[PDB]
Amino acid sequence: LQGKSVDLTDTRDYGSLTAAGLGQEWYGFGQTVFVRPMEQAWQQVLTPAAESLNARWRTAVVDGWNNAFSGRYPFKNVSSDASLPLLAKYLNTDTGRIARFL
Amino acid sequence: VVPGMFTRQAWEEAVLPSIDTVINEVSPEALRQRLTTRYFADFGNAWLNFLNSLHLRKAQTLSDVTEQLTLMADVRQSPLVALMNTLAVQGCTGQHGPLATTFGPVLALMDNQNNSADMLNLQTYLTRVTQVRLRLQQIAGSSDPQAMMQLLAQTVLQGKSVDLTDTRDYGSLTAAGLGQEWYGFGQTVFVRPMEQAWQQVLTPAAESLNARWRTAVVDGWNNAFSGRYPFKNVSSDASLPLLAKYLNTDTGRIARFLQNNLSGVLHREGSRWVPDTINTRGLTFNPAFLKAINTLSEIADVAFTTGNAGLHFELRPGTAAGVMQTTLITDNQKLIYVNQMPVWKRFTWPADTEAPGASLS
Amino acid sequence: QNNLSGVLHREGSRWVPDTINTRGLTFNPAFLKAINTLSEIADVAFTTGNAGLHFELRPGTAAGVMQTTLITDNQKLIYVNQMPVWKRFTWPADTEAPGASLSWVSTQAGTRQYADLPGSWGLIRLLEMARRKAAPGVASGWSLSWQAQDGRMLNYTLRTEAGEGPLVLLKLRNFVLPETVFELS
Amino acid sequence: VVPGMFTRQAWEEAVLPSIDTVINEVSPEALRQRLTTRYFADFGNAWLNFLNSLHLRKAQTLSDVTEQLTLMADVRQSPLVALMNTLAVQGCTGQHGPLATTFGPVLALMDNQNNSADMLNLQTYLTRVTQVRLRLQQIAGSSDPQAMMQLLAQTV
Amino acid sequence: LQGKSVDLTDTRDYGSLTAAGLGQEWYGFGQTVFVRPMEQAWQQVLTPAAESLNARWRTAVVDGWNNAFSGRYPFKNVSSDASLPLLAKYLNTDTGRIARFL
Repeated sequence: LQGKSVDLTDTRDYGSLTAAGLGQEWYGFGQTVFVRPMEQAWQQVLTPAAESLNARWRTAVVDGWNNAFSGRYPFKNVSSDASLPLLAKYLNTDTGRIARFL
Repeated sequence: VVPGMFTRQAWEEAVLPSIDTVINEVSPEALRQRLTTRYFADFGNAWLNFLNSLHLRKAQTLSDVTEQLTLMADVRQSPLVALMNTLAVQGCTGQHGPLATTFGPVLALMDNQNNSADMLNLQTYLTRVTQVRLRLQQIAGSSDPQAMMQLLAQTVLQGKSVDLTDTRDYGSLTAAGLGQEWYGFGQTVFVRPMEQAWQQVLTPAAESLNARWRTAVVDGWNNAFSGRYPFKNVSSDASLPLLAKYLNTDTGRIARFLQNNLSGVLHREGSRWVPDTINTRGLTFNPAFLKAINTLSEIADVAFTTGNAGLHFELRPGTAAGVMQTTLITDNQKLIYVNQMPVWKRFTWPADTEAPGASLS
Repeated sequence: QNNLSGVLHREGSRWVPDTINTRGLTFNPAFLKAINTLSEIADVAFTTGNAGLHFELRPGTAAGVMQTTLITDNQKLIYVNQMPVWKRFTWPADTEAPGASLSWVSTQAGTRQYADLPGSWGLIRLLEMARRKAAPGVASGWSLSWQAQDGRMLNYTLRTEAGEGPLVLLKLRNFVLPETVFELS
Repeated sequence: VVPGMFTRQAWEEAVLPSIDTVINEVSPEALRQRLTTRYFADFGNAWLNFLNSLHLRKAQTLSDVTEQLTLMADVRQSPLVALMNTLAVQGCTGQHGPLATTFGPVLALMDNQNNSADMLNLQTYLTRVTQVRLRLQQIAGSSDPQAMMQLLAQTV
Repeated sequence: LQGKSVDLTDTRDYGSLTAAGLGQEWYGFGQTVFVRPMEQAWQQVLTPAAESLNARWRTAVVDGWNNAFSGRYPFKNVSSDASLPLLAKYLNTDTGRIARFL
């Protein structure tokens, strides 16, 4: 999603290089055997990896946030206070532990 | 053993010349067409009773369960296809044939002319079991501290699974869809070699999870909360903040143990901890343990709702026969009734005080 | 982040073993207990990049004590049994004589001070000599109670803002860095 | 062990006369195809269950490992060029050959004719494994090898 | 010396792993066919280390010990005193100048 040369994005850019070179007459055959069975892995490699960004967010931000601000004002209406110099380590825009996770 | 007389080679000899001897002894040429069906009813029925009477060799201790899965699922020098080769050619006697309904699903496997059957066949299954052999070869490799054995089994636990919803269920997706008359064979041809494979890579995790269940939750619970109110009736007290750090609804040391070790087999849907019907092998939970944490996660949504120990109830006094004044003091919240108009008084427990307790006169 | 770049992750606040690339490479399980403790003190006391935290004390009452004086780092708390308030302390302040001292004026005798522990770690010496327990009445509280001489108690009520407050530096008591990262056997 | 009865000297000698003893004893010259390909399909299937059976000598402590990679990639004194030599002589029995679809791939490695010039070739593996070994002789002596061994194992 | 060894546990002991496993009637031959050429090799690279370690043992520990602690109580019985903090900086259990030399 950011770089190149994995190579699951390169073989698709090799497979299409043959199939577009055939004739525009074998379109539908070149698209069938040269780019489909590589692109079929990409739709297959996504939905497990989309799950792995859930278990690296409830163990990297949420389980640090809940570990320090569970049951403090102004999250929960109680007596105690959330801690301000620890709050600024989370919600910054440059070095906060949320904005340095994304 | 199947007694012969229902083969292909016993069909080429000594039957089709033989039944025409009795034809000269109803039109006589229409004797075969009744005799063949009452032969082909009992052709496969001696084969059905043989193959539904087979078992697989009992294997244990991780040595031979690889040795099974490399004898099985090997190319031609191997069983289970040589048995399926013998079953292959006998499903074409006669001339697709007259024995279609008895050898239907079993010869629906090997053909590769099943062009729309969801493809459900034998050949993928033996490579579907050769990789459960192969990842078990690495455990048969080093296994040096007895860890890296459960590191493959930790995937069967907490949801690192991306493959194992295919390797367990393919043995059942064929046989439980075979024909239900091949039941008893389909169990011991497909799911019984696979089940003997998982139950030696799974069961030394479930006996190693219980050592990681006590030494992080229970032996801090029983070490500190034993023999205290209200787990008993003694004067000694369970310290309510340490009760809050165990059973809290999202940060306690139980809910931060299930969501770090049983995140694959155990979900918090709503306010209960339900197991998962898929992705359990069988894994048999302790039925008290699904009842224990269903009770603890019910306390935490009413008494421990903020995250710390605290709640607010109201109280309205009631009367009786022969009482004048009834006083109730709890944690320096006073309630005094002398049979006047009843008003609710909002209470709080626990209260910030230097003398916590109750008294009733 | 220079030598264990593959096998150790900075997840959240703790360090975890990376599950990939851990074939036959085991950490000493005291070492992961060590630098998860040394990165849990780091998120309570040393948050801003230097030593500083803010804990709130509320004074308490005791049988037959007229005045308790707690002084830390030239910040007073003189309590002569009035309606108790919260005095938001800080530690370690950059004052001229950092220390910690506790003096109680009895009913019977005059002012006998309980302890006078100077230095920048005066206050941690004082909370070490307490008899502390968890506080149910206030969260997140800790009802300290130093026992003075003459059988008199001095009660206080520590409420901190995050984690454990300056009780968390009493994880450092008899703390030793492990000499071995990877275990070999 | 492969049971004998299959090698190149067993094909030219004493099965080609021996097929001629049973055919005189159905048209025979058509069974001479219907018997040899039944033999050749069992010729390969006894070789594949020999070569797939072989494992590797369990070595340890970094000198037995680096002495294997001398002995594995050393022309004129090694297996895997002396093995693939005698594997090449039995991929050409018969006459390209009749079993050239079964010994086809393994004979395609040791070719080095490589008209594509980017094959896999089993050379450019023995000069690939021996540039791993030359890394492990810079390490194991000369000098201070525990320092260098991390600096390899860190960048993997 | 100090555990930079990854190879030398093989080159010294292979000469002995054969000969002392030969037959014990070839003893006297197995010593001088295998371990005696190897022992003449190590004893000419090991001896000028052990004769050069002793120059790095005195010029970091002993000649700061005998230079400063000689003729003092309780290494003698004189009125002059060994300065107890400098005794602590030598023989300390994990930071002293001996345990940070070994």
